[PDB]
Amino acid sequence: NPVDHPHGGGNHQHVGHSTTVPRQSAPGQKVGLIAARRTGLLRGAA
Amino acid sequence: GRVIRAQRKSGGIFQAHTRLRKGAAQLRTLDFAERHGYIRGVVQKIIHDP
Amino acid sequence: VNIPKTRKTYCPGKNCRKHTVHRVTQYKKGPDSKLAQGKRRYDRKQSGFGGQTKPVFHKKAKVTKKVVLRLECVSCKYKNQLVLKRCKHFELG
RNA sequence: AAUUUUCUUU
RNA sequence: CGCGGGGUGGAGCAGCCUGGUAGCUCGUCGGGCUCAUAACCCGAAGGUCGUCGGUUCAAAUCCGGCCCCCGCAACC
RNA sequence: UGACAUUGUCAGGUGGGGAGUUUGGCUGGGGCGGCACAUCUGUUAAAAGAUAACGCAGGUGUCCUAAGGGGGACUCAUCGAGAACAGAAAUCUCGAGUAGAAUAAAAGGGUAAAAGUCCCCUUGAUUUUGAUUUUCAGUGUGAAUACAAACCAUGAAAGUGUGGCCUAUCGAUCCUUUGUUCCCUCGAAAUUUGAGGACAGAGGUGCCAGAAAAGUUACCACAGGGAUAACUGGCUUGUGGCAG
RNA sequence: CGAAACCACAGCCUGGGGAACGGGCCAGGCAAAAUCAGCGGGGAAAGAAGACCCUGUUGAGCUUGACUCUAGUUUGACAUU
RNA sequence: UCUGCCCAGUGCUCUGAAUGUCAAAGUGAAGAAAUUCAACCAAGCGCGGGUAAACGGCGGGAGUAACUAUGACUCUCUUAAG
RNA sequence: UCUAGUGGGCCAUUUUUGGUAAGCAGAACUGGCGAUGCGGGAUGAACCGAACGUGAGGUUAAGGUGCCGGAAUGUACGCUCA
RNA sequence: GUAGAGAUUCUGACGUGCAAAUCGAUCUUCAAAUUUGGGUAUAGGGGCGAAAGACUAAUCGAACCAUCUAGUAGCUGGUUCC
RNA sequence: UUUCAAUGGCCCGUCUUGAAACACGGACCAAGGAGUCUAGCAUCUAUGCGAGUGUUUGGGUGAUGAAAACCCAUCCGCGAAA
Ligand SMILES: [Zn+2]
Repeated sequence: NPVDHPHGGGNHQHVGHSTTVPRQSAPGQKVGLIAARRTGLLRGAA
Repeated sequence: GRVIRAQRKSGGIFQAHTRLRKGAAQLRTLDFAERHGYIRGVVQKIIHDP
Repeated sequence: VNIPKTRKTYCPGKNCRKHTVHRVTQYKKGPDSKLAQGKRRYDRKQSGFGGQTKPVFHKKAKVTKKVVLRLECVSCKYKNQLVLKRCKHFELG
């Protein structure tokens, strides 16, 4: 539920906002992918 | 709102279960023997740490 | 509206109580000095905790503004203020 | 570099 | 409101700072040639450089004002 | 490691992680729509005055250094007949021509040696005081009228002019800003900065007598309302059906 | 042996009018003690200051680029130096 | 067994090369002082990236193939995308 | 001079506006109910008559005189069989 | 499939009950992510949550107790003799 | 006083245009039960003094018996000037 988690709530199970949160996020909103340089499937890199 | 589980993991319920653990796995204190020569020890037990 | 740069009108100055020639310029608001008593009172009120303490206007009806003419006596060195009706275009000469 | 096409017969 | 930037052929872009002559691409138009079809060819034009004022031997350009758009900042 | 870092103070950025609070009114229920929320014209308006509806037809938040003021000259829109023209009455004419034109913008009223067109000169679209009209509570705001004290403009002059021929075209307190004076005060006495006062304007509140203000609740709560909807009846018959 | 809910007063119908479906009002049908067991038409039966809708310049949970802030966090200056 | 296209938007991250900003403090220009300009601190952004086993988005019109019916192929239209 | 309550109105005649119409909504005049009892319209806030201290007697208004019900099963002239 | 642990359906009984959640039949699971006693820890914008806004002493979309507090109410009810 | 007979008589309070209402409260009775006090203001009235008015901030008779009555001085409030 929205009271429990930032991802809670909605008529469908969806985050609603981006799951990539800034590095300097306050506790309680620093959920998901913290300071994600990149996201998704990668096919070949160093 | 309400305090989330990540914030609630500060301790208490979320502490490590260390009753059955046999001890910390630190190597040894760096002493004169290890700094200038060597010291010989004999391994006597090999145990499973939960 | 078009306004001439010079008009001969009544001078209310002490040394010129007759119709003299006045140079016409548009009045403009001053630079809003920080030493005014109201400004000092507002700064004191805003200092500290409590947030905004006075209303901040947000609705902007009446797009135009009244035009103020600043008549200047050529020799009497007397400044007079006149008010025109609201207009969208103003020009001198 | 670049060059595709030639209807069914007499 | 304060500051800064841009407006240029039918369209999209340089030239401005390095005042002396306004250019490029897309596009349109003109073909005879690849024997004959495609395809092709080179050139030609098309701009009050948004408006007004000032300057100099001379202003799209340099300066100022105005129209439109944009960005930042502030807003008893 | 090291005079960095840490810590303390201050400052800029960020910060629904969290806190507090808002998220108009009218409405043939409320919501959507709209503004009937400040205003003007004709009608509803029933020949004094007043008079409503989310009644009808429409307007307004502008515009004009002239489209203000004065003086002078002329008469407009159309119609008939003419000239070369070559459809064109282009232009130039003579007659008829009560306004059927124009008068900035909606409508109504008014206007012909003008209130219309043209020409000349000007800035009465100036300073100040009181009285009065409309909306009115005879409060405010807006608008307007007739005077008075000065300075003027225009005419030969009588006169006219205190913006637009009349009826709409707009704004309190506080604050800021400008102008004004041989202006007053900064209170122990002085000078200069600075600041505060009195008078006259401007910066705006269009929810227009003027709060600084985004949503959801299909988890919901309270005080109430049949002033108010769904239901509940009752009334009505615009549709369908039926009968002459 | 032994209650409770409920209770303005009470209780047979039709039509009329009426706050637009009356037990009482008006006009009629009518009308005879005291009781038992069922019954579910009516008493617009009982419970509960409607949970739907609207109003309130009444709230709360939640959300956000609403307004105003804030823990935290980032950077700088000064001191420690 | 597959997980297609897309970084324009909002989030994330990055070098700040934008140097394009700019609060305190410090420097200097005036004044007799109270009092303005330059410079500075990072930003985040403007760029780059990532690319969906991360937020999210992904139609229709036409010539048609012996016609014109068609609806495969094709090409432009919003583009981030058939 | 001081102050209360009021600032939801409604009905009828006439003049109307919007609506198919409404026991609908919105205006004008007057009379009323609200706050108005009484007689009549069988019953009723508005309709008719009439505005009310406690009583006696008389007379009326509107409305009635077959019975309920107080009062002529009165008079005169006609019409009507449902 | 028994004990144990639960509660699908009968929308059965009861529904001023035996009971502020029970009874009967039926049903799920039953050697593990099993059930459970005692001790202990986490406390209200907090805890805990295999996530229902669920549980936190019959009280949960923010427990209980006392106080501020006789909180405010443009709202409802009442407001005493001639 | 009871009862009978004729005629009349709807259940009170409340919100309301409108209540007997199928609108709300009311099973019955006893006791309790709601415009008070204070700091001001305004009008009116009464009393005392009057260009003055106000003894009780305070002091004395005081000790008896004295929260009372009585007496007493300087300021001060309002008014006499805007
Ligand atoms: Zn002068």
